[PDB]
Amino acid sequence: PHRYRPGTVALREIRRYQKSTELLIRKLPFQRLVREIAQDFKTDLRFQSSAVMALQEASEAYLVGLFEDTNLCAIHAKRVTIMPKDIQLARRIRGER
Amino acid sequence: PHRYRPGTVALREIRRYQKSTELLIRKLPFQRLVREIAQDFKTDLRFQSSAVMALQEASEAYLVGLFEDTNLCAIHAKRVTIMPKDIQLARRIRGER
Amino acid sequence: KRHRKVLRDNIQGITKPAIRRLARRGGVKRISGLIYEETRGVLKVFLENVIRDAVTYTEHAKRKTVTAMDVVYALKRQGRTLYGFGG
Amino acid sequence: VLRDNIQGITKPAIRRLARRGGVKRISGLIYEETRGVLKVFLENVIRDAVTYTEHAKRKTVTAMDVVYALKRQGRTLYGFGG
Amino acid sequence: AKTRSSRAGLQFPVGRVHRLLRKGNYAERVGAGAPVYLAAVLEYLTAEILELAGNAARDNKKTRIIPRHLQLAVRNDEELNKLLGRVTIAQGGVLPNIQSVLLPKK
Amino acid sequence: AKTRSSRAGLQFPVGRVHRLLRKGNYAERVGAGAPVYLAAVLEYLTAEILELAGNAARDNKKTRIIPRHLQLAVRNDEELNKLLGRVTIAQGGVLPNIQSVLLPKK
Amino acid sequence: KTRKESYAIYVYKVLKQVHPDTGISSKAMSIMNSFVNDVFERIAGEASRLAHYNKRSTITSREIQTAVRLLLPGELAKHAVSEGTKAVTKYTSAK
Amino acid sequence: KTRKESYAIYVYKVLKQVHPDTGISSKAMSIMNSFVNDVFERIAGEASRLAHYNKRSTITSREIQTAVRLLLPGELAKHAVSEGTKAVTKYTSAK
DNA sequence: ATCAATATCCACCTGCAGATACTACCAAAAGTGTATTTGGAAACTGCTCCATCAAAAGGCATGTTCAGCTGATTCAGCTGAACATGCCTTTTGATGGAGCAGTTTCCAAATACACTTTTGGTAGTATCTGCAGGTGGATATTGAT
DNA sequence: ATCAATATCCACCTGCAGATACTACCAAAAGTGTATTTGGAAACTGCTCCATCAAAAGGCATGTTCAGCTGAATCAGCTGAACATGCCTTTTGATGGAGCAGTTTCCAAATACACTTTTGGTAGTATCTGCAGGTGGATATTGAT
Ligand SMILES: [Mg+2]
Repeated sequence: PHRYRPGTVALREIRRYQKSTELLIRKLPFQRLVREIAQDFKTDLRFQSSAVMALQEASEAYLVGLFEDTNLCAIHAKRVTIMPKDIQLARRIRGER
Repeated sequence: PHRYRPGTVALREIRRYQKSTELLIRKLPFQRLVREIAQDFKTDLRFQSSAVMALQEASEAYLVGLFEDTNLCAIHAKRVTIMPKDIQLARRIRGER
Repeated sequence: KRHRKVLRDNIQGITKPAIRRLARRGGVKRISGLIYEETRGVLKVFLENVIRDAVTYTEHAKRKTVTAMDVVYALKRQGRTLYGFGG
Repeated sequence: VLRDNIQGITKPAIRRLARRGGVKRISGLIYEETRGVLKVFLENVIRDAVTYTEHAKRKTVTAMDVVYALKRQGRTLYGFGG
Repeated sequence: AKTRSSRAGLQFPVGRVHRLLRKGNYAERVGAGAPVYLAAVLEYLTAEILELAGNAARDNKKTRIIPRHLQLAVRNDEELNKLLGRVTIAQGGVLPNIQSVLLPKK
Repeated sequence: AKTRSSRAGLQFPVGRVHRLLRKGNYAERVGAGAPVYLAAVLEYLTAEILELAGNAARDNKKTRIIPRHLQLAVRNDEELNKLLGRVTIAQGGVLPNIQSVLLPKK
Repeated sequence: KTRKESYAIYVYKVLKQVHPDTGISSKAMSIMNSFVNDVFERIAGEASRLAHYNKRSTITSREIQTAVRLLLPGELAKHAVSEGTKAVTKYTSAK
Repeated sequence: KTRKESYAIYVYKVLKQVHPDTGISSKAMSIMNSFVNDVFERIAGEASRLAHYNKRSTITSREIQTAVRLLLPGELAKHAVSEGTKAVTKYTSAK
């Protein structure tokens, strides 16, 4: 059988996902998370479906940009693997923590 | 002939300067640099004394904080010496780049 | 309504592969095993902050429905302006 | 002995700032780098300040011109009016 | 019976802009040239984005500009990128960009 | 002849705040309680900072509050620090803080 | 010659309640004044947006309240809200 | 029956001017509408502040002009200023 | 461990820079009395939002295997810290000199107001067409050897 | 280099979701001429701002010297990628029911606006005093041996 070397498929996935624009998180699970978090603030809330979609677009755009920053931090440390300490450094320098 | 180990005086200066609040750039050279830069936007300009001061306060507070982030970046790469790449990384994550 | 469903642990609905895709879009080649829980936590904070402001707008308007506009205004307040949903 | 105004921001003063920022050890290249950053900082802020001056039809940059410039640059300063 | 738009040589609606300036309570009074100047700026900006966006459409063999095209236009252009540095375009994706060290070999 | 500030039991000028709200173009009309409410909130926050700032002067063997004390008060308190997270207090300096890896090996 | 308005007296009164034997430097007062002005502007600006979002012509204490909740951190918001409602209550029940 | 204005017909005219055989999806148009509203509020906001700062009660084309110089980056600012000036001048002599 | 060089700590003293305190106006508060303007309260009609269930349609979860990355170790070379000696720039402070902000007072142009008429832009209903998604077969990239 | 498994490519086909095409009110532009109001304009005057130089006051540049940091090299332990397999969960497209937005028309409560009296807040000006900065002497830190 044929096997790609570690990192080859990963680079493939980078090109593919950088080329496209669809949401990468599943519609329903994300919806549940929204409803749960919101419910904890206020019971008996409804959501315009486009309110949920706006949250998803915002959330995914935040996370993709955080990973770019995180990646930069890993590479700064002369690694190619992102770690929680990379996310934390990004968020600290961003003024989020 | 008594001699202090590298970094001992450095640490001492950290404590000293973190303790005080005086501006750390000499007023006059800062004033020239302000006026020089202003001159490219409008010629024959005058400056309230407090305007220069405001600019210095803001600049020095800016640079001090950038050195904090810079320092964190150097420590992230397991160093204790700040380098341009540390400044560059801090400014990139800040969105200044 | 016959009853009402209990929502718990929905953060785990944000799967490892979905998180991997977002990293990929973010240009990430290699991912440590701990990233997934860290990201879940970061996403949870993000959503809490935005939903809290969105819901505050909803309540101020005396509605029970969170509108796209509530979310857009919430996003705007937090310096995360979104285009494509009405503002 | 000419020497450009930027160089007036001396090694020891940059060293002092680093110190207040808790920096122990400093590479020789930092000094030039810092001057560059300070210049970009000052450009952005001064530009907006002067734009305020011009608008007010003045020939003097006021503290308030600067304060307003810093505000809109996301660098609100307290203690100089406003 | 002439529109102020056509008087100014503009496609963007001056009447509209004057009105929105009033309802936004930006000041007590709105001068007559304010909405004319602003409508021109708005029109200029949208022409600049539409130009580059249409080009991105074209580079992708498309007739219809979609959000990805608007995103390519903005992010590939230094000044539009800064103007919109803190804005998210829904369904825009990102620019293809892989860091050097991540590529294989030496 | 009795002030709205005394009516509301406040040190902060309800009259001035009302005026400042009108002449701020924040909306066409300003309700009666708004400046009362707003004034209270401003007074409150002032007392919060002045308290901690006072305490800071105290700890430093001083009776007159200077910018340094306002800095120490603000940056030592999580909430004030966040509220003022993008503000620079002239002549405030910074909190003493050295990263532990920079400490010499005890 | 022109009058330069400042929150300084009120700040000073509040200092006296909170710390009766404590004074304040010129600069520290200037900072406190900036602080009041800033917070004023932020609260008002947010209240302004609320009214506009909801097609209302008036800024009522309700807008100020929601504004405070949007701007202030958790515990600071809570107390500010109570101080505000308190002040409004005392003022309404005033003959 | 509920009514809602957008800048869409104007965006479409302008589109037709620069790319005669190019269309635009409704979501792309929605982003274009957002963009215009966004830049409208930023310019008007800066103009608002600018007036206040100078104790003026009028927002004139000069305020918009300065707001544009404050808001836009270098080359876009330069060109927007032309088109604004140009339009104002034409509007004055056309009337 | 000892011994000493230098940094740091505390107490006490003192004049003056920078506080607080006392005063004489007056712009802007509060008072007083109509003049609009507002945004619940009730009462509609009427969608979107929610809930469910079935089928369809795909992505997720888990185990296995090993490539190659991370982080520890150790090392030497170079670079940045320390500090002496040595010069020159910044700080200070009249001076006083003058420029230009900021003060006041003017009126003519431009803005708000109001009404009456005339659009342009929007919501309703009914044809057109980019392209998403499928498929084909030609060719590129990757990795074994 | 060759050889083969698998990904990628580009181009064409096709029905259909999402465009663009024609249409009929009406909220909102435009027009037109009373009536207000602003903010340039012009002429001031008085603080601050620039310059000078005088003083002293002081900080910074340069050279040498070596501690110890950063980066290269080497390597093992093991994490994280690739991919096979089995099956749940999300997606999609129904339906129907209620729960709540959103449109409209009432007036009572509230805020504007104008005008008249009565301060509280400010600038000027005159006292008071916290504490910066200096001095001395005790002990702590650091670094050498
Ligand atoms: Mg719950």
